[PDB]
Amino acid sequence: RAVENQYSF
Amino acid sequence: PGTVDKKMVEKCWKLMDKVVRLCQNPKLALKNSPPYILDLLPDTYQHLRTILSRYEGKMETLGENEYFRVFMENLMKKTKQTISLFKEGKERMYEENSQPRRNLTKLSLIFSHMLAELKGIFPSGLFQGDTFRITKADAAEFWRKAFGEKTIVPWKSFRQALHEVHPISSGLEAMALKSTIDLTCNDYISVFEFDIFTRLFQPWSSLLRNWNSLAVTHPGYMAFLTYDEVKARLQKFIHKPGSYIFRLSCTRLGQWAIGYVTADGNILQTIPHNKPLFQALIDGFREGFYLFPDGRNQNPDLTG
Ligand SMILES: [Mg+2]
Repeated sequence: RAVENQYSF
Repeated sequence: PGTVDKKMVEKCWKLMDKVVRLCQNPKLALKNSPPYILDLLPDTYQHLRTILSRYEGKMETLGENEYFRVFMENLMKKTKQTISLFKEGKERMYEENSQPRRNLTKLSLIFSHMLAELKGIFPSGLFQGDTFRITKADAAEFWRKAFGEKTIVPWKSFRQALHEVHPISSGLEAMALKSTIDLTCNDYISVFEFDIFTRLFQPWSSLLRNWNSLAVTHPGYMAFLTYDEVKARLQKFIHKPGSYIFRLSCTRLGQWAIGYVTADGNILQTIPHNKPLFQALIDGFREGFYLFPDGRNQNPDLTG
């Protein structure tokens, strides 16, 4: 299953 | 396209199963990150099951729906294209940076946009494209005035309608526009794709001028690129903080994802909020974060 991509803020 | 019958849906499922099998090949080394074809196809199957599920008996109605016919035709077409890519690409499918491999990634993105569109038109499995909510008021008015409650229209038809309100400068610009808006690459424009485009390039009042400045002439724009491709592309600029590029977010369809190299050696990607790309880019420049589009020394001046 896919792991969400690491976005930042 | 022709009417959709149970048989056809079966054929698509079988073709999807084969794509899944091919993509499980260890040589591919596919990362489990959005867009992940190994999730997308099974998830598409599941939602198609749900749709059929809620159209028990009243299948004739489902089969005649224009959007659904276009969608199923495209699904079958894209799955076959993917299978062909593998056989014609042969051993080159495993050589990263090869065209055949890049094509698989683009298809993965397309499958992602297709699943999102399907769920947006068939939320809970029941057709609701006729009541779809276009996010920007101005865009919404344009669509109902020109296409009423239609869910999908041919590109030619869309182009001509838009042209009357936002003149398209040329054939080449028209083609660029089409490739930007036609997320499902099926030569049609759904109310869903229309919504995404108009939200990304708002305000509607200067729609095409916005698109021209942010994508047609902007070196930072990356059409059909994934999160992993953006990170990979910025690697060569790891020692050049301020280098940045941007693209459509794949999991937050309708929003932007900006990738950039920080002064401390990290490559981050952020999704702007409460501010159109225009302001995000301008503020980012001033704060020293978005200085070099695709690593280039000159940055477009959008403050105009
Ligand atoms: Mg389309």
